[PDB]
Amino acid sequence: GGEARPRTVWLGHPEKRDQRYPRNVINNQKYNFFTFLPGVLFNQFKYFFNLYFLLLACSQFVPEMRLGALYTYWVPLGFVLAVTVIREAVEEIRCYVRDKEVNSQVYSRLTARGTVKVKSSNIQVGDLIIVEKNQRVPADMIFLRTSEKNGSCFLRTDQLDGETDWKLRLPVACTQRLPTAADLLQIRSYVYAEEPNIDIHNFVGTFTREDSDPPISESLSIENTLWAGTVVASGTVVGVVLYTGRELRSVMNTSNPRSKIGLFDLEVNCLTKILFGALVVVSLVMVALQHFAGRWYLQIIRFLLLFSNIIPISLRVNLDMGKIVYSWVIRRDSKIPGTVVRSSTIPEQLGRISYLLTDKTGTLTQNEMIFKRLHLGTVAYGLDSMDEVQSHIFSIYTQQSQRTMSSRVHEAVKAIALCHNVTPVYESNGVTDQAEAEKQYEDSCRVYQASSPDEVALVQWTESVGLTLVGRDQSSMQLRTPGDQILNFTILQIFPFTYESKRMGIIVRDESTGEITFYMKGADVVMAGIVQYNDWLEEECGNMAREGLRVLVVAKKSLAEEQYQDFEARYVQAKLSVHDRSLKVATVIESLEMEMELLCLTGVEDQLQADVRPTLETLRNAGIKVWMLTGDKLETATCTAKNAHLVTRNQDIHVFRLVTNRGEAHLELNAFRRKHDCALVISGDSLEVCLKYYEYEFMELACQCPAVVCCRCAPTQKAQIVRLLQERTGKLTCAVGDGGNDVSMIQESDCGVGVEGKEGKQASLAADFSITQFKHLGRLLMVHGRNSYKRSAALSQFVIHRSLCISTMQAVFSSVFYFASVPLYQGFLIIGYSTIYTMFPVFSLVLDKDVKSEVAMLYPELYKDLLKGRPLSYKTFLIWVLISIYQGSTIMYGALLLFESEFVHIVAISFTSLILTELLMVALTIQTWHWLMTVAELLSLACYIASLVFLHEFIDVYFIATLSFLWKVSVITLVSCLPLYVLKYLRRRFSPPSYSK
Ligand SMILES: CCCCCCCC/C=C\CCCCCCCC(=O)OC[C@H](COP(=O)(O)OCC[N+](C)(C)C)OC(=O)CCCCCCC/C=C\CCCCCCCC
Ligand SMILES: CCCCCCCCCCCCCCCCCC(=O)OC[C@H](COP(=O)(O)OC[C@H](N)C(=O)O)OC(=O)CCCCCCCCCCCCCCCCC
Ligand SMILES: CC(C)CCC[C@@H](C)[C@H]1CC[C@H]2[C@@H]3CC=C4C[C@@H](O)CC[C@]4(C)[C@H]3CC[C@]12C
Ligand code: ALF
Ligand SMILES: [Mg+2]
Repeated sequence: GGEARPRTVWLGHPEKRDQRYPRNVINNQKYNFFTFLPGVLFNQFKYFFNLYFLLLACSQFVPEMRLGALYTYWVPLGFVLAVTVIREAVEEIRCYVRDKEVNSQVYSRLTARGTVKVKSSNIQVGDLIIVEKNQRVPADMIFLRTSEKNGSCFLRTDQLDGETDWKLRLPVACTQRLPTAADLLQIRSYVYAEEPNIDIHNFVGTFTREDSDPPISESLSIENTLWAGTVVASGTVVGVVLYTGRELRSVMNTSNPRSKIGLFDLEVNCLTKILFGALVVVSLVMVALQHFAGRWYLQIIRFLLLFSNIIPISLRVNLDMGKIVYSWVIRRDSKIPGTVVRSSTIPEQLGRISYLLTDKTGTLTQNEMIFKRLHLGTVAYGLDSMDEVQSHIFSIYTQQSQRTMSSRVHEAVKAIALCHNVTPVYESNGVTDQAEAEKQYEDSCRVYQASSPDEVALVQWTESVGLTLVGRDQSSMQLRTPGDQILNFTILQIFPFTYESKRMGIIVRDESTGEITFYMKGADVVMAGIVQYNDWLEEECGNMAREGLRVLVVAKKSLAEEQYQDFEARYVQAKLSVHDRSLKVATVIESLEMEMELLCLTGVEDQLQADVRPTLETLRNAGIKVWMLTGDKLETATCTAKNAHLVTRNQDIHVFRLVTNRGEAHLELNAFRRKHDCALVISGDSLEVCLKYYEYEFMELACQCPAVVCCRCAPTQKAQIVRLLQERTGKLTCAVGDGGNDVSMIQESDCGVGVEGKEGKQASLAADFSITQFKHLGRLLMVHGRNSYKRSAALSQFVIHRSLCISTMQAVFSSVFYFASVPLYQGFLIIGYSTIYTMFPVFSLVLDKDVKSEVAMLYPELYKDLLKGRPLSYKTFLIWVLISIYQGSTIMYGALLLFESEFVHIVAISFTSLILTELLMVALTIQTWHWLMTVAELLSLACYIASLVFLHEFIDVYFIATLSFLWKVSVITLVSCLPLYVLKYLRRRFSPPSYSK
C-alpha cells in the first residue's frame, strides 16, 4: 500500500508500533466482498461476444428502435448472467475454504502469564512464537532460543527456494544464554530490521538489549532468520515475528490472482466479429439499393435487430454447459485420482500446450536420496549385491577374536563412516529418555542430521551394512561393529566442504592402534590428480554419472607420528597470520593432498517419483518441449536431468559459464551457437546478464535446443522465462510445480498445474489444476485436454451452422415470398423456434470421442495434430458456412417450388424439412456412438410428432397427415443432406485420418 520503511520491533509487546501491519493471512482469492460484482461483470462484458447481447437489450428502451417483446431480450441474458455469477461465487467460497487449513493452524505464544495457544492468522508483529519439530514456520521470525544444547538448528527450505540442502541457523547470543524462556519477556530489547523486500537469501538487522549495564548490539544476517514456509527439522525454537501477511518473503515473491481466458474462447470471440461484420456489410449495401430514402438509419438497426440471431445466445449457453461437463469428467476419472479443477473455464487449453516448464525438487523427485552403487575397481556392488558386503564386514569382526577382498571392502566402508559431517541425535521415544538412549545407543531413537542429504544417505548405508556411527563430538567419533565393540576415534583436523574446493577431508587417530589416517572425498574432477595412478577411476566415473548418479571419490593416506607434527606445527602458523590467510592456509593443505591411495567410488541417487521417465518420453513424442527451471544447485540438477532422461544418453550437454558483463555474454552465446543438437545448462546469475543484453539472441538459441535446464532460479526469473516464451513464440505454455517458489510462474503461464507438496500446499492452492502425482500429467493432456478441445470445436461450429441455416432460410422467405407483410414476422419467429427440437441432440456432442483413452495414451503423435489448430480454423469455418447457405436455400426454394399453395402449407414443409435435416446432420458428425446420443435423437423425433398431433386436432392442419406431404418433405431432406452424406464417405477413402488407422 505504501513505501516500505524500516521497523523497530520490540520483544513481546505487539503494541509499541508506529504503522499498522497487515494480517498474517494467505489469500488466493480474486475478489473481496466489495470488488466481487464489479469484477465479475467487467470481466464478462468487456468482450464483444458478451457485450453484443447487452447492447441488443438496451436498444429496446428506445421506442423507435423497438422490435418484439421485451422479455425475449432479457430472460436469456438474465439466465446467462445468473450462471456466471453463481459459477464465480462457488469458486471463491471454496478458495476461501481451502485457505482455512493453512490459516487456522495452532501454534504457541509466550505471554507474561505463560504459554497460550494462537492461530496462524492471529499472529502479530512482535509476538514470541514457539515452533516445534517438523512444523511449518507461520511468519518471518528471528531465531532467539533453542531447546538443544548444541545451540543451533537445521531448516528445510525446499518449499521456499527449492534447495535440497538443510540450512544451519544460530540464535541470538544473548537470548540463548538466558536461564529460562520466559526471561525473554523481562528484558528491554528490540530488533531493528530493514524494509520488506523480495530477496530471500539476504537480511540486514540489529539486535539491541537496553537492560544490560553494558548495552549489547548484535548484527543479524540470514543465519539468524526463520522465514515463513520453512520447516524446523530439530527441536523446538523460539522467535520474534518481524513480517506478517503480504510482507512475507514468500508472499512478496507471488503475484496477485487473475482471471484467465482460454485461447479457444479468444477465437470464438473473433468469429463473432466476422459474423457481425458480414451482417453490417449487407445492411449498408442493402440501403444503397434504394439510393437512400430518408431515415436510412432507422432501417439499418431494424435490419440488424431482425437478423440479430446470426449470433445465437445458445453459443454462450452451450459452451458454458459444455465446460461444466468437462470438469465433471476430470474430477471423477479414477485413473488420475485426486485431481481438482480450480479454474473450470479453461479445460480446452490442456490440449494445445507447446512448452512445459517444470520444477525439479518435489515435482520430479521424491526428495529422498539412497545409496545405490559401490565400485572397488575390480568389482562393483549394487542394491542386489549388498548382502555380500555385509558378509565381508562380518567376516573381519567375527575373526577379530577368532590383500583379500574382505580387507578391501572393510577399508572402503570404514572411510565412508568417518569422512563426513553427520552427527547422531537421540530423542525420547516416550519410555526411554534422551539422556538414557544416548548411553545405551538405541537405534530406534537415533536420527542422522547434516547439511548434505548425500552424507546422511551414505551413513545410513553403512549402518545397514555393519558399521554404525553411534556418537560424535567436535573431537571424537564412535563406531559400532557387528560384534558390538565400540571403536573410538579422535578428530585432529577437519576440512569442511566448500563449493569452490568441491572436496572434504578429515584427519583421525585410532585410539586402539594409535595410527593416524587422512581421509579425503570429493568430485572426480578435483580428485583425479590427488590420487595415485590408476586405469579405472575416470572410465567408471563417466559410466556412473551417465546413469544419473552422484559420484564421489574416496582416498586414503596413512600418516606417521612425524609427518603430522611437520603439518600441525605448520598448519597453525598459517592460522595466526594477518596477511592473506586464505591463500596461506590453502597452500599447506594441498601439500598433504598428493599421492593418496584410491579406495572406492560411491554413487548416490535422488529418487524420482513414480513413472517419471515414461511420462517425459510421452510428452516429448507429442511435440511438447520440456524445460527444467529449478532453484537448486547446478550439480544436483544435472544428475536429475540425466536420471529422468530429460537429456538423452547420447545427447551432448553444454554448460554455460559464469558471465558477468555484456562482453563475456556475447562470447559465450557465440560459443553455444557453434554446437549442434546440444542441451543447455545455465545458472540464474549468468541468465540475468544474458537476458539483459541479448534477450532476443538468447531466446532464439534456446528454442532450437532439445532441452534447457536453468538452475538456481529466483521466483521472478522463472516467471520471466515463461513470459518471454509467450511473447517470442506466440504459443501456449504450461508450468508445473509444488513449492511456494513456483507460484509466480504458475500464475504467469497459460495453464498452471500445481503438484501437492509433502510439507506445503501453496502451489496447489494457486493453480488452475491440482494433481497429486507427476505421472497424472500425461493423461490430463492426451485424454482430458484433447477431448475438451475437440468437443468444444465441434459443438461451437454446429450451433453457428444451425443459426446461419435459419438466417439464410428467413432471408429467402422475406424476399422471394412477400417482400413485405405483417404476417411474415409471425413466420419469421416460427422458423427460429425450430431449435427447440434440436436442443438435446446437439448438446450430446460433448459425449463424442474419436479414439479410446488407451489409444491416445499409446500414440502421442495424435496430440501434434491439435498443435496445428486443425479442430477450429478458417478452413473448417468456411466449409461450415458454405453448407449452411446451401442447405438453407435448398429447403426454402424447394418449399416454394414443390408446393406453392398457401403460407400455412409452406411453413409446414420447411419447418419439418429443417428438423429432420439437423437431426441427420448430428448423426453424420458423430464418430463414436453413445447410448445417450440414441435416446436424444429419438426423443426429439417423438416430441415433434407429438407436437404435430396435438396441434393437428386443434388447428385445422390435416394437410400434414397425408401422402402428398410425405414425398415433398422427403425429397427436400434428401437433396439437402445426402450430398454432404456422400462427401464424408469419399473423405474416408481418399484422405483417411490418422486416428482411423
Ligand atoms: C465481411 C467481414 C469483414 C468486415 C468488413 C467491414 C465490416 C465493418 C463492420 C463492422 C466491423 C467493426 C466492428 C467489429 C466488431 C467490434 C470489434 C471490436 O473492436 O470490439 C471492441 C471491444 C471488444 O474487444 P475484444 O473483445 O476483441 O477485446 C478483447 C481483449 N480485451 C477485452 C482485453 C480488450 O469492445 C466492444 O465489444 C464494442 C464493439 C462495438 C459495439 C458492439 C457492436 C455490436 C453491438 C450492438 C450493435 C448495435 C445494436 C443496437 C445498439 C443500440 C445502443 C443504444
Ligand atoms: C430477468 C432474469 C430472468 C432469469 C430467468 C427467468 C426465466 C423465465 C422463463 C420465462 C418463460 C420462458 C421464456 C423463454 C424466452 C426465450 C424463448 C426462446 O426459446 O427463444 C429461442 C431463441 C430465439 O428467440 P427469438 O424469439 O426468435 O428472438 C428473441 C429476441 N427477439 C431477439 O432476437 O433478441 O433461440 C435460441 O437462441 C435458444 C435459446 C436457448 C438456448 C438453449 C441452448 C441449449 C442449452 C443446453 C440444452 C441441453 C442441456 C442438457 C443438460 C443435461 C440434461 C440431462
Ligand atoms: C434421422 C434421425 C432422427 C435418426 C437417425 C437414425 C437413428 C434411428 C439412430 C438411432 C441409433 C443410431 C445408431 C446407433 C449405433 C450405431 C453403430 C455405429 O457404429 C454406426 C451408427 C449407428 C448405426 C447409429 C446410426 C443412427 C441410429 C440408427
Ligand atoms: F522444487 Al524447485 F526450483 F526445483 F522449487
Ligand atoms: Mg519444488
